[PDB]
Amino acid sequence: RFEVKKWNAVALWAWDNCAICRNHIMDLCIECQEECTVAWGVCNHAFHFHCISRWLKTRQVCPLDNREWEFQKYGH
Amino acid sequence: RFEVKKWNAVALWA
Amino acid sequence: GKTCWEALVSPLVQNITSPDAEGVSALGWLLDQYLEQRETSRNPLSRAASFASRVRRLCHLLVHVEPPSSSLRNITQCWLSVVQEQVSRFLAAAWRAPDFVPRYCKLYEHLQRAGSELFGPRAAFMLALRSGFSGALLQQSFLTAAHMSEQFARYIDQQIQGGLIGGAPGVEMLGQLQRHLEPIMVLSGLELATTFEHFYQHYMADRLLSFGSSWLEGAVLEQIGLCFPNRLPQLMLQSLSTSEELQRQFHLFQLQRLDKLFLEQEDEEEKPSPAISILVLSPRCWPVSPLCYLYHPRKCLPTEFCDALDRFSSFYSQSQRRLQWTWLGRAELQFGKQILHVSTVQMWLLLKFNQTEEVSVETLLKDSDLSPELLLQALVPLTSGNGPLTLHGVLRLHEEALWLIPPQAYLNVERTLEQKRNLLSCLLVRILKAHGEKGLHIDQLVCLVLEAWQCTSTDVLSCILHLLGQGYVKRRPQILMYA
Amino acid sequence: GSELFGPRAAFMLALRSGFSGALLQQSFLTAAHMSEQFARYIDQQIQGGLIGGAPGVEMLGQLQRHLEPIMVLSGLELATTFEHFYQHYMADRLLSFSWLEGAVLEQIGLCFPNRLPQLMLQSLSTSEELQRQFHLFQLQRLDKLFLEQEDEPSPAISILVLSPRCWPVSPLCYLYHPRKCLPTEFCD
Repeated sequence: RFEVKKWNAVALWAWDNCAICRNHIMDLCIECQEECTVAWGVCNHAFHFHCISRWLKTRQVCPLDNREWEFQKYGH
Repeated sequence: RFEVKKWNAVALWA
Repeated sequence: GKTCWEALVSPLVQNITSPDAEGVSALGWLLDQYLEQRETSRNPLSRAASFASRVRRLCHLLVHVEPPSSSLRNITQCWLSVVQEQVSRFLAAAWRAPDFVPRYCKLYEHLQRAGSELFGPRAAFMLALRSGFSGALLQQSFLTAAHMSEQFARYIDQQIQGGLIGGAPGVEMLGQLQRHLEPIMVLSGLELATTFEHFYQHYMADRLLSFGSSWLEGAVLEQIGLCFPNRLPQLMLQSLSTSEELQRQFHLFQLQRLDKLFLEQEDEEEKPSPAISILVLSPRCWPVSPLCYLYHPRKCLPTEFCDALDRFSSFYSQSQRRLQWTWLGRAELQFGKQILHVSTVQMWLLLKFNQTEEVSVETLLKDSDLSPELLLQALVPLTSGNGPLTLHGVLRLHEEALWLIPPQAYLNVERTLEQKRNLLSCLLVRILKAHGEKGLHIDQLVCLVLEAWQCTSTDVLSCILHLLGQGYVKRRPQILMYA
Repeated sequence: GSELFGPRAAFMLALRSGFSGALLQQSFLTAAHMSEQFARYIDQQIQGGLIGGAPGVEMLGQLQRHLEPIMVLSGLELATTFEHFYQHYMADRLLSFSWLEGAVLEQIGLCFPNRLPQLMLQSLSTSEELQRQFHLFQLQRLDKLFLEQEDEPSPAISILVLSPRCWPVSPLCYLYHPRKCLPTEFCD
C-alpha cells in the first residue's frame, strides 16, 4: 500500500467595449460625446485616452486587472 | 606527469 | 590642420567605403579578410600576423582623429555591412546543428573582440555590431525564424535544468549561462520576440510545476525581461506569490468560521493527515490544455481529498469565477523506507494500487477517460529501472529518494503559426485597403482586426511589423499609410 | 499576531521593534556568538544549495523564506559585528566556486553598514575589465615590435586582482618568492 504525504493541485479560473465609459469599443468618448485615440497597455486591454488620462490621474492601477498600468511602447 | 589546463591566481594591492 | 584633414582623409573614406556592383568596398574586403584570417594569425612568426598588424595600424590611424562626423559614419556603416554578411552566412549554414546556440554565442564574442581590437573601444561600433546581428536575423525565412526561436528557448531550459540538478559541472555551466545571455537579448524589438516568448512560456510552465520558482528563473528574467513583449513570464512568477497570499487568507477564514460556531454553541449553552496545498493559475498567462482537466472530481479521487477541495472552492467562491481543476501537480509519497517524488497521475495510480495487487490497464483507461498517451508517459518511468511498477497491460510490484517525473519533451517543429501569420497578414492588408488614403492610427487598426477575428494585440503588431519590413505599408507618425 | 488583530501594519512594526529590543539587552559575547551563527547559517545554506542537487531546491526555498527575520539586525551594532563574519565567509565562497550571492545581497543589502560585500563583487567586475585591457595592450606591443622590425600546449592563466579596502586577506596567506615555489613559464 502507498500513503500520501503531501500534494499540489491545479485549476483555472474560467470566466468587450470601453468598459470604463461603456461606449462602443470603436466608438467615441462619452465624456467628450471626438479627439480621444484608443490606448493599449501591457495587460492587453484597450481603453480611451480620455478615460485613462482621467482615471490614472485619480488612481494608479489598471481598473480591469489590478496591475500597475503600463503604457504599451512596443512596436511604436 | 601532471598537466595543468587552467590556473587562476589571486593578488592584493598595497 | 582642420583644412588638411577635411581635405585629404575625408574623401578617401567616402570613396573606399562605397559598394561596388557586387556591393563590396575596399575597406569591406579588408575587414572581411582580417576576420577570416584571425584564427590562423596567432603565430608570432607568420605572414598572417603581419597582415593583422597592417590592418590594425591602418584602422587605428584612420579613426585616431575622433574624440557626428563624416569619418565615423562611413566606417560605421561599413562595419555594419561586414558583420551582416558574416552573420547571414553563418545562420544560413547552421540552423539545424545540435550545437547552434553555443556557436552563435562564440560568434558574437569573437566579432565583438575583433571590433574592439580594430577600432578601439568606442560607443557607436558596438551599436553597429548589434544592428548587424539584428539585420541578419531579419533576412531569413519564417520556418527558420521559428526553428531558431525554439532553439533559444530550449537552450535556456536545458541550462537551468542542468545547473539546478547537477553539482559542480552545474555551477560551471551556470556562469557560462550568464555570459551567453547578452547575445540573446538582441531579439528585443524585432518580430521574433512573439514566437520566442510563446516558446519560452511552454517550458517555463513545466519547469515551475517540477520545481518551485527558484532564484534562477527570477534572475534570468531580471536579465532578459524587456525582451518579452507582453510580459507573460513575469505574470506566471507573480501568480505563484499571489497564491501563497491566498493560502494565508484561507487559514484566517477558517478561524473566523470556527469562532462563529463556538459562539453560537456557547450561547445555546448559555441560553496524521496528508497536507495539501492549492494553486490557482490565470488562464490569460498559463498554457493549460483542455485535455488537462478534472470533470467528476469526486469519482476519480478519494473522499477526504475531495472534501478539502470542496472546502477551498467554497472559500474562493465566498471571497469574491469558478475553479476548473487539473491533473497538473506534484506529490511526495511513502512506500517502504524510501521516499517517492511523483506527479499527480502517478500518485493517483499508486493510490489506486493500495487495495488490489494487480492492475489491468483497460480498467484505468475507462475510469480516467483522459488521454491514454499521458498515462503511457506516466507509466514509462514507473515501469522503467528502479520502477516500483512492473509491466507484463499488467501492473504488479517488482518486490534512496526516488524522483519519478515525466521528463520534458521539447516541441519538434515539423506550421500552424505560419498559417496564423499569413491569415493575419491578409486580413490586415484588406483592412488597410478598405480605409484607403485615410488609413488609421495603429491602435485603431488593431482594434478593427481583433474585432474581425471573431490572438493577442502583440501578434497583430508582429504581423504589422513584418509587413512594414516587406515594404507593402509605410509610416506616415501615429497613423499608418498603405502604398 | 495576524490571528489576534487581523492584517495591520502597526502591529508588524511593534513585532519588529520587540525583536530588536530583545536582541539589544544582551551581553557582548552573546551578541558576537549570535552574529557568527547567523553568518554561518547563511553560508551553509548557500553552499549546500550549490553542491547539493536533489534537495538543494528545498534548501534554497527555505533560505528565501528565512531571510526575512535576519533583516531585524539593521539599525543595531549587530550589523557591524555581522558584516565582519559575512565578509570572511563570502571570501572563501567566491574564491572556491557565483550568481546567487547577488540575489541574496539584493534582499539582505540594507543590513550591512559599510557595504563591503557589494564592493567585493564590484571588484570582480573590475578585474574582468582589467584582463580585457591587458589583452589589448599585448596586441599593441606586438604591433610596435613588428613596425620597428619592418621599418627598414600552454596552460591557460587568468589573474584576479583584489582591493585591500574591502577584502580580508591574512598576511600569513601571502606568497613572497615566486621563483622559489613555482615553475618558470608561470613565473614569466
